[PDB]
Formats: sequence, C-alpha cells, structure tokens
Amino acid sequence: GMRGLIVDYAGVLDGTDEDQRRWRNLLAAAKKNGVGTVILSNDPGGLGAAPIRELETNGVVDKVLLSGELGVEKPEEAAFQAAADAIDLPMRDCVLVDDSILNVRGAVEAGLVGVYYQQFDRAVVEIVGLFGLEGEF
Ligand SMILES: [Ca+2]
Repeated sequence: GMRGLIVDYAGVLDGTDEDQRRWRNLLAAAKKNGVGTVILSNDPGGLGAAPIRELETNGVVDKVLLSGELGVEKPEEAAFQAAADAIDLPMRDCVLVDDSILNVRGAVEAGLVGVYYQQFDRAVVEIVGLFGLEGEF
C-alpha cells in the first residue's frame, strides 16, 4: 500500500505559519499511521540547510535528503530511489508531493504516486485520501 510520503521543502513546507502548522499536524498524523516520511529537496545542503535538517533531528520527518549531498537531483529516478531507500520502501509504495510539475511527472514516470502542490487545500485532499487519514487537515 501507500506507505511512504516524500515531500519537498522549499515551496511546500516553508510557507505561512498557518500552512506550516497544517503540515505539522498532517505529518504527525501520517507518522502515527506508520507512514514513512522523507523530505527530498533540490538544495545545496550543508550548513545552509540546517533549518531543513532540523526537521529530521526533531522527529517531524524520518529523513531529510538534499541533492547537494546526494549527488543526484529531482527529477532523476535516482533521487526518488534514494528517498524510497531511506525509509526502506519500493518507489511504487511512495507518494511525492512537490510544487514542480516536472518533479511530479518524473516521479509518476518512476512509478511513484504524484501530488502536485500548488495550494495546501487542494493537495491535502489527495494526501489524506491516499493514506486514509481521519479528520480534516
Ligand atoms: Ca520546491
């Protein structure tokens, strides 16, 4: 089943305080349902990405992967594969949420389920449905 949630950081998790609260609640619900969570970001990484990495350190997500550290970037299949590997799942069991249509299409082509993030209200319906989460997020 849909066991893995792979999300971008910039343009997805770094919005308004309201949007970030909504994402924190959604990720917490996903975690409680056993969903593995990875941030897969095209970002140079290193010290400058400490805000992103803190989300792994503090347990908000299971793992943070940054292209500048991986040596591969979205939409390359290898980037998605690394994310899936990080939470011990096949790519086919993962959902990618990303604000780049090219990244979402790349994911779908690799066998993931894709969700295009343009506004939280639209994307949340898809996410909640895919993972069978209960309540309004
Ligand atoms: Ca992005």
